[PDB]
Amino acid sequence: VDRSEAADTWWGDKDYPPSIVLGIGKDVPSSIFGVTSGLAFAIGVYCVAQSNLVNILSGSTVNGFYVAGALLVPYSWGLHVAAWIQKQNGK
Amino acid sequence: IERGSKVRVLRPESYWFQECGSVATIAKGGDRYPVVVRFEKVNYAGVATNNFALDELGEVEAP
Amino acid sequence: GSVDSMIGKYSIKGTVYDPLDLASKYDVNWLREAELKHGRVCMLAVAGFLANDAGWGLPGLDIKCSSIEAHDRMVESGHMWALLAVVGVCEFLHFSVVVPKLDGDWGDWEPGNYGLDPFKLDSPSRREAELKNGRLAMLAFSGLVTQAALGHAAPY
Amino acid sequence: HLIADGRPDHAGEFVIPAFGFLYIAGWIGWAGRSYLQFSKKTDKPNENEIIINVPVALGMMSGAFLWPLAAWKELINGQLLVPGDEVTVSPR
Amino acid sequence: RKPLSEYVGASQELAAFPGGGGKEGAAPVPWDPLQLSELWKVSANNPDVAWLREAELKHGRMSMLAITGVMVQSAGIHLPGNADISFANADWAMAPTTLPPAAWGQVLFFIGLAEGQTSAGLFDLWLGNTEKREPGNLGWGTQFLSKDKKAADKMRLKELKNGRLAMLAIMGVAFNHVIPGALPGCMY
Amino acid sequence: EKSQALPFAERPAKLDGTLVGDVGFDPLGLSNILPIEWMREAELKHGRVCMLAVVGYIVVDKGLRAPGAEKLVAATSSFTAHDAAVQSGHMWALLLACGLFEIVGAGAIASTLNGGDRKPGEFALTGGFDRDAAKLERFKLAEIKHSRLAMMAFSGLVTQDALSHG
Amino acid sequence: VKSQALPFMDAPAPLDGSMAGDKGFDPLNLSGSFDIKWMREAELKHGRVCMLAWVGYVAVDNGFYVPFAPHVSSLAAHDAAVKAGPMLGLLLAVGAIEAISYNAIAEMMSGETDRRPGDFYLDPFNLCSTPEKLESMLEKEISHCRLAMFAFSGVVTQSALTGGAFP
Ligand code: CLA
Ligand SMILES: CC(=O)O[C@H]1CC(C)(C)C(=C=C/C(C)=C/C=C/C(C)=C/C=C/C=C(C)/C=C/C=C(\C)C(=O)C[C@@]23O[C@]2(C)C[C@@H](O)CC3(C)C)[C@](C)(O)C1
Ligand SMILES: CC1=C(C#C/C(C)=C/C=C/C(C)=C/C=C/C=C(C)/C=C/C=C(C)/C=C/[C@@]23O[C@]2(C)C[C@@H](O)CC3(C)C)C(C)(C)C[C@H](O)C1
Repeated sequence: VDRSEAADTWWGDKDYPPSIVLGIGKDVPSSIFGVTSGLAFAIGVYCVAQSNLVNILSGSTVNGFYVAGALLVPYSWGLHVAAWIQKQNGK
Repeated sequence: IERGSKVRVLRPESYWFQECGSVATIAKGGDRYPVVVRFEKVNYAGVATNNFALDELGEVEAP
Repeated sequence: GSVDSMIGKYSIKGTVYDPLDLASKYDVNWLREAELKHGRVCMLAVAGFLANDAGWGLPGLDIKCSSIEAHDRMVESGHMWALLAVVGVCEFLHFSVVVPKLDGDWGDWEPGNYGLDPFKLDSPSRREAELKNGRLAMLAFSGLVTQAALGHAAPY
Repeated sequence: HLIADGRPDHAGEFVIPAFGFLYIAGWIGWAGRSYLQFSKKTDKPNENEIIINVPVALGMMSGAFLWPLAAWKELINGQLLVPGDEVTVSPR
Repeated sequence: RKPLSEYVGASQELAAFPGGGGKEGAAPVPWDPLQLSELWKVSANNPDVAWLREAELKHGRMSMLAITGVMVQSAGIHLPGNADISFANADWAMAPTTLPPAAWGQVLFFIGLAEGQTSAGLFDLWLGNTEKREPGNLGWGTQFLSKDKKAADKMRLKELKNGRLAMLAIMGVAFNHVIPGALPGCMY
Repeated sequence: EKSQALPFAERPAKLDGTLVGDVGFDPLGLSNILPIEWMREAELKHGRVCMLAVVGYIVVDKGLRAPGAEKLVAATSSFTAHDAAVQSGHMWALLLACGLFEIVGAGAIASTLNGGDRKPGEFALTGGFDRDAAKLERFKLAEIKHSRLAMMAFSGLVTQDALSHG
Repeated sequence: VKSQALPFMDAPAPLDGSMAGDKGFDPLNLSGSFDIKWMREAELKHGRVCMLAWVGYVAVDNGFYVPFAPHVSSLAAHDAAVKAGPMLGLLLAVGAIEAISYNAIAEMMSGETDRRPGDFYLDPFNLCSTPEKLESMLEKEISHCRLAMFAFSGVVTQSALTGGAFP
């Protein structure tokens, strides 16, 4: 990326971001964003609880699937901010 | 703005920037800074007077 | 909405019984509605007190107890919870119809007219009898509970 | 060893002395500010700054006892914090 | 911005004396010794009276549900149970400490969803812009408000008074549960 | 004016007779809060689920079994067939089929909420009965009445079977 | 338009009869949601992998082997080949092609090249000469891609379930 090849993403004069900030997901609807964010939050919190709260983590018990699903919790935050942005942009 | 009026200085480099001063004299033609604003807050040099243009002053109270 | 244009005055003398002048201090339609509901509840309550003390049956029931101390034991058993649920549903319907109306405009609801008229037994004299019997039921049930809770029981 | 963590068992170590000092320092600053507000309107504020008008200075010092209500009143009326659009500022 | 005087919060209890002039539970003027409603004039950082009323109604509603829960739970009333869950606990402070997480995990996260889905334009309320949002008007059962202005104001005033009273009650029991001896004569 | 089902209670704002089976019955006013198309799709779905559920319950209780279901080793009272079938793992097949159809259901409800003009519950699965619009309206009102009956019918059936514990 | 295979709704915007195998089947708007060139390349890649997977699974289960093989059923053949080693060599060999595919996808989606998804210009005998041949073979390829996806899913699930013979 250079100075020239960069989208006009400033939105200080407006009430919501342009959808272009979402990049590859600039067209996925707010419904999909919200549903995926909710599923991601539920699955990730389930994974974290099953990994460290319901069970005690250890060298012989660390689970790759739970570890990977934990990363869906921040993805859930991003998806919910995205859902709000697309709802405000009208998609 | 008007002689005997209280005017807020808007010159960025002034010691009295965003502060009030009493206008004592406005000159005719000539001077690029016709207004003569008199203050009571001496600057670092010690002077309490300076010449300003009409655009560098904003009236707050009239005579 | 005034006490004067209502059924339930003194029968023979015809005057309104409001010595303390409480009709003007609150929505008169609310007064009529709550009077009718209190009278009906106390009619049912004194009838049920008399029946349960008599030992009149209760279809499908298990336990036998005197009505004075029946409340705690049926609460423990769990029938009064179901009675509470049914009463709550009915009184939530009455909530929905009446509350949006206190200190307001009773659109047409005639205080006390729940439309529960399948047999077509409505009449003005019967409304007067309803009110009088309800009030006397209130006083009589007061006497019943106060006397039963102090020993004295049976026919009292 | 004085325990300054906010537990009320050890309030007397810091919390009560802290409130006492805060009240006293507020009294001091309010007396100073109110006397300055008086002096700025005097015909010779520069000379009043050196030569204190003691009869009214005593009055301001006495009246600063109720500073928390007086400062709140000036805050609400908007006569405490001058708008910054009216304070000298150096060229950024 | 809409001033405090147009809000349904006046209480006759404060203006209850010779010359008070209050009627129908409402004083002629609102109560604000520390003029926190009018603090927005000093700066926009503060919330407007719209936000303050929203927060007041939220606190009142939560406190009323809270004190009702405290009373009923301490009275011994409890729900049915299974081998997984037991709702039998009189201490209202540790009652949630002793029920399965789905239980309190469904209380939370649904309170969390509703508080957040109903909240739209609350920052406009902070900036005192009630263009399409009445404070406290989540839309839950708004049909039961009387169409008459007088009756509607009376009902909202009753709500506000009960909320304030329950906030005082719930915090009294809280502040005598912790720091014992705050509220004298408290049952809990 | 006043509700057809509740002449003492005012008509809800949204309920106006556009949706078949409307008699203005909504004391709680949840219609005014939720979109209404979602609600009527939910009503159709609940109705269809309970309509099929009553038939499945009665045929399984009577003695009818599916091809090979005799080895599912249920108590044959349906009452346990749920536990037996999830233990045997065949209800996961039902879950997969229902999710396969519910992907399309989500797409369809999203379409009609977006503006596709699909009526709620429409899926073009008609058995050649969309020939006449009046007949289609009559059948839709039949389906909604049967739904309203079948929800409570299944409720009563399962509750009575549970009280029997047979 | 009003979609085929869902005759009670309309196909999402990308589906307009532009590409092969466009039966108007995308109820969730999941290709109007994200660029359909990536979707088509993913579909094609899945299909090719599953074609090769099914035919290799069937061949190994029937008895087709290499000059040095563990000579094991195709289910455990993964573990046997990994423990032997050459599976990792296959990983490197396909990783080279996949890095070149990273490049190709980037140019195709950016617009530096007019590349169709899943088009590496592998045409030794010019079997797609005229456009009619092009769409006919693309249609056949996509139909086989989907069918082989299903075929390998069924084969591998059934084999992991019962552990029986070829079928
Ligand atoms: C009239 C009293 C007065 C008041 C109301 C304030 C107020 C303030 N000063 Mg202080 N200041 C004062 C006098 C006063 N100053 C004097 C005389 C000096 C010169 C030594 C300073 C030097 C000074 C500095 C260098 C700084 C402040 C700062 C501040 C701020 C923080 C408070 C603090 O930490 O004070 C600190 C207090 C002192 C350093 C000593 C104060 C001196 C005495 C004890 C008080 C004067 C009382 C006066 C004699 C009263 C006469 C009234 C009577 C006739 C009725 C605040 C705006 C700080 C700031 O900008 O924060 C944002 C900061 O950096 N002040
Ligand atoms: C859902 C839907 O669609 O529609 C619904 C939604 C909608 C609109 C919200 C509806 C509503 C209204 C609802 C739900 C209202 C609920 C109201 C509720 C729950 C109100 C409690 C008050 C409690 C107080 C004031 C307690 C004081 C307590 C005090 C002052 C005490 O002294 C307590 C005490 O402990 C101390 C401090 C000392 C101890 O010694 C013991 C005692 C006991 C003395 C409708 C109409 O239902 C329709
Ligand atoms: C007022 C009011 C309401 C209310 C109310 C409340 C709280 C209502 C409560 C009602 C309740 C609790 C009603 C119980 C009845 C029990 C019966 C009929 C038992 C008969 C039992 C009989 C006749 C027994 C007979 C026998 O013993 C005999 C004689 C001799 C034996 O040989 C045979 C047997 C054993 C069988 C509404 C309506 C809900 C809403 C409205 O808004 C306001």
